[PDB]
Amino acid sequence: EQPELEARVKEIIEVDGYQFRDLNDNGELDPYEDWRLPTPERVADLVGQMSLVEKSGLMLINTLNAACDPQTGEFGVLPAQADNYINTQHMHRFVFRNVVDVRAEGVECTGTGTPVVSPAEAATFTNAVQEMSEATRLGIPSLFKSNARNHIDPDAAAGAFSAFPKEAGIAAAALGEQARRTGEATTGDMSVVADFADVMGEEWASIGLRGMYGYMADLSTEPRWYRTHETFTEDAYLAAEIMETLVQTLQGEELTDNGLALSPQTRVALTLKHFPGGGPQELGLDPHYAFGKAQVYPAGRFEEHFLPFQAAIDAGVSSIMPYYGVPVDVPVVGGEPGETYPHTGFAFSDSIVNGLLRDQLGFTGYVNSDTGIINDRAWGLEGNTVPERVAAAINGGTDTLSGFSDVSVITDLYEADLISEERIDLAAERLLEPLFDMGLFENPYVDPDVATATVGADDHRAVGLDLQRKSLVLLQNEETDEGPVLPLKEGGDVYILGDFTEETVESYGYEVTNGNVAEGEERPSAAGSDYVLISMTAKTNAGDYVSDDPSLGLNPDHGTNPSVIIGDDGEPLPGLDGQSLWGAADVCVHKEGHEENPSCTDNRLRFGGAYPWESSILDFTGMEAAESWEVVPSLETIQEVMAEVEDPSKVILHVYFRQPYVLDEESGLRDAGAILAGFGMTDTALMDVLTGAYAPQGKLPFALAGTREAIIEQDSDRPGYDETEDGALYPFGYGLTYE
Ligand SMILES: [Zn+2]
Ligand SMILES: [Zn+2]
Ligand SMILES: [Zn+2]
Ligand SMILES: [Zn+2]
Ligand SMILES: [Zn+2]
Ligand SMILES: [Zn+2]
Ligand SMILES: [Zn+2]
Ligand SMILES: [Zn+2]
Ligand SMILES: [Zn+2]
Ligand SMILES: [Zn+2]
Ligand SMILES: [Zn+2]
Ligand SMILES: [Zn+2]
Ligand SMILES: [Zn+2]
Repeated sequence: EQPELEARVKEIIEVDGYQFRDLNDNGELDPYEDWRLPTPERVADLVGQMSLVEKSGLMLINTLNAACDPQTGEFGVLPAQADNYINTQHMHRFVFRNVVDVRAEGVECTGTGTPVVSPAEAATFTNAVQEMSEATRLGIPSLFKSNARNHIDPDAAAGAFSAFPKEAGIAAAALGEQARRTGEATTGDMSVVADFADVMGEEWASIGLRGMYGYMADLSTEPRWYRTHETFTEDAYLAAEIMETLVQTLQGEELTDNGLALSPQTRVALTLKHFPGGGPQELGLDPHYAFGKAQVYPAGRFEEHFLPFQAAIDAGVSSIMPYYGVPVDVPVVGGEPGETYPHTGFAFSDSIVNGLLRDQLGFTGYVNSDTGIINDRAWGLEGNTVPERVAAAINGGTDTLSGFSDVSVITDLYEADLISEERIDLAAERLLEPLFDMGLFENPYVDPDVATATVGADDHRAVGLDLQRKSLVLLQNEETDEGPVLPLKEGGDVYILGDFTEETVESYGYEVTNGNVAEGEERPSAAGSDYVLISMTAKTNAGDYVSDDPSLGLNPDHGTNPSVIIGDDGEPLPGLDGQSLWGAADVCVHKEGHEENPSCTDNRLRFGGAYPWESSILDFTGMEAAESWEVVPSLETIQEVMAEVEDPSKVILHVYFRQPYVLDEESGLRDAGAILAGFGMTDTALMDVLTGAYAPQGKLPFALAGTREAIIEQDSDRPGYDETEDGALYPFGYGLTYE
């Protein structure tokens, strides 16, 4: 039963014949160093031994990236920041953001930016941090978190994390496999999600990356929200099933007496994101920005949106991250009638994070804040000081704060008696508990050579390729006089436009003319082609946005922000009276804080999204004409190319529905011979299905509209379009198949 032990600074101590690590270096087996004691008794013994700064340092989590020594020429070295974070801020949680991949020959360690690190180099970096954490007085280990890594970027061998379709494609593939085996498409064949999660957990754990910022349980019920690209589905029951499988596969199925799925077999502890559900954004605008503070619920579906989180809580998820949106007129769950959650950001609401999440939904783990939101994105708290903002989060129930690297911030709060020592301790118990249950006090190191053998292994990449082929959804397969168009015929001339690699397409045995020409040069005609292959999407370009510019945010010609958030002080929040200019909600204009010349929080729309006055343009014709949207390749070119072939049924459209884009009848895109929704796949996965080596089997995990009107006109918290006039062009569950 002796758990494997690894110490590279502290000494191994024996007692009762068994072995242990002396992380305190007292020479005695302190109870917290005893792996046989129950974990609540271990933490009780360790928190009793820590100073307030040490316990306050657990409430911080910040970026700690691998570094490169420009003279040593070695990658995977501790950066400067590590010593400060570990020994002075007493931090034990970090975000790992380096890309893991094999650098090309000629890559020199330019001391600038986050270097690309190989799997073995990441593992050595993570081990180094763990060793510094072992050198700490109480040698508490560290935990790294990361955003998702196993997904194809649809706008871009061993060594990198294995590549799967985007989250929505995982849902599409799961639905399609249930449909193939039972003819139905509702809650999905979670065997595909467990197969995905099994690759990720293996590769993540092998580099010492035992935590995640994710996955996202948010529902794609509002199509104008730019974050729909990171959601699995619009259907809460499918998402809840996905969240349950993710937790059971990435964390164990072994739940402790405290209800948390945490064992030494936990490969990745999850921090579910955007509780209680950031999907229903008003006008699709996102809370990262002052104009988009509001989350509205016209169909009364607030309970449906936290349903996925419930199933993950019930499965034993380790951590929860609250969003920064303001619930507007949401009936408090388990409360007297007429009561509405305070018009304050969830990240600051004691009633959501302690009441809804902990008391009503039963959550026993710890709560982890989001980044870049506590100091300058405290909605409902624009009048407050920055320390008051921080105390509202912590007393509201948030235990660790993301993007904070100065422990003096917490102790200044405790000194100013804004936060209690009892709180700093309750936080410490919740934050220390997973480090014990996951076995990190016994062995927090990983073997770097095994990382080379694991990250991107041949079988792992085969599973991702499998899911890519199964994630494609055939939306339209016109039947010619000759027969179906998509099972492509062997041989023929083929015109390509968009992100097709010409040689991989030639390699299937086709003569290919390449429509993708530089801007200046001339583009060959598509006349004569037997098939036209177009891979198309749309992106934002909002980087010019300035809130205080009279041309932009203060431009009356751009209309007014129709969103109204009435504060509990009874006066509207600045700029959110329903009658202000789009840039009026930003602090640099309202200036309702304790800083004289506050900087704008929305300028450049750094995080994504369109110009707010354009966030309802999701049809391709409109996007082509909009200022902050771009169709790629331009819809003008697509339409020329579709004219040059005298039959539009020779056009195959591969569309990446980053949001639920509208194939309007004006665009002509619905006259193509075939239309497919892709969520990220290699060119050979795509050509495999189009050529009939594999048949398409995936189903849409969110409905698609056919009218600009249905987009404006659907309920932000409701899935589908059935409540709209024009309705859904394609519903959830829709999937054609080669017959
Ligand atoms: Zn000891
Ligand atoms: Zn100190
Ligand atoms: Zn294993
Ligand atoms: Zn279930
Ligand atoms: Zn976030
Ligand atoms: Zn005091
Ligand atoms: Zn080894
Ligand atoms: Zn081993
Ligand atoms: Zn493997
Ligand atoms: Zn040829
Ligand atoms: Zn032209
Ligand atoms: Zn035709
Ligand atoms: Zn909706």
